[PDB]
Amino acid sequence: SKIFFEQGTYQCLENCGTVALTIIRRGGDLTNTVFVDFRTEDGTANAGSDYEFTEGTVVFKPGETQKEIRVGIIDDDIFEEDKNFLVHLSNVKVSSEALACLGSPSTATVTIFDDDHAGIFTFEEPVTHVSESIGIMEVKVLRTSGARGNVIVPYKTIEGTARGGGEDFEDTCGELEFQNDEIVKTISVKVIDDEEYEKNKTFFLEIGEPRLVEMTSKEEEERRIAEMGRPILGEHTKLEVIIEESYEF
Ligand SMILES: [Ca+2]
Ligand SMILES: [Ca+2]
Ligand SMILES: [Ca+2]
Repeated sequence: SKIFFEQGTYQCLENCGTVALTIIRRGGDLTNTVFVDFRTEDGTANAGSDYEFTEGTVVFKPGETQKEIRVGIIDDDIFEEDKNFLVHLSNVKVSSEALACLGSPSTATVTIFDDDHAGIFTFEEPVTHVSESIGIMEVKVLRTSGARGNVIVPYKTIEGTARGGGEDFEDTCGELEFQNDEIVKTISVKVIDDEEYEKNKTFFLEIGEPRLVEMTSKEEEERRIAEMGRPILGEHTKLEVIIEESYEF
């Protein structure tokens, strides 16, 4: 009798390649032979660009309340904001081999989350404490908001009350190479033991501007939003390293 959409709202990723939506019959009749016509309407997302066209008929054989439809999701590499498109149910039968009914929701809203932000690069903490022991130390550099593309993130150590050159820490410079879909990377810095106490030895580890490696009204804002999917620095671009002393014994 009543036949409608499981979830009034769906969501997916642009690279999902496709998105499954489920339809149901509530009751008011048993079985069998009910089929529902579905089709996609455009929201802020358009067919042929953000997704694929999607119309067909769904057949209900006996003893079943669950059928799924699948809409193709078009993927490219151009950063976009979130966009939506609708899927409508219509023309219920009426086997004749009845009357209505629509049911609710007869339409679903699919949200396509984009996966082309080159990422925001940041340290996890503004300050870290480490003992003189432990020699080398691992420092994670994060890529958030997106993993798309090969990004190069430069870094270096800045001498504080703690001196480098082989006194307190061993100077380190270079650039981390973030592969596509890759998120985390560690920086190794050599902390050495002093025959000497001193106090609160502080030195810094900084990351520079990231950059990626080589190889109409709507279209304009579309290309402007695209320029916002480039690699940028995050909340913490500089790490202060405090060194704890002792414990002799
Ligand atoms: Ca898209
Ligand atoms: Ca994409
Ligand atoms: Ca895209």
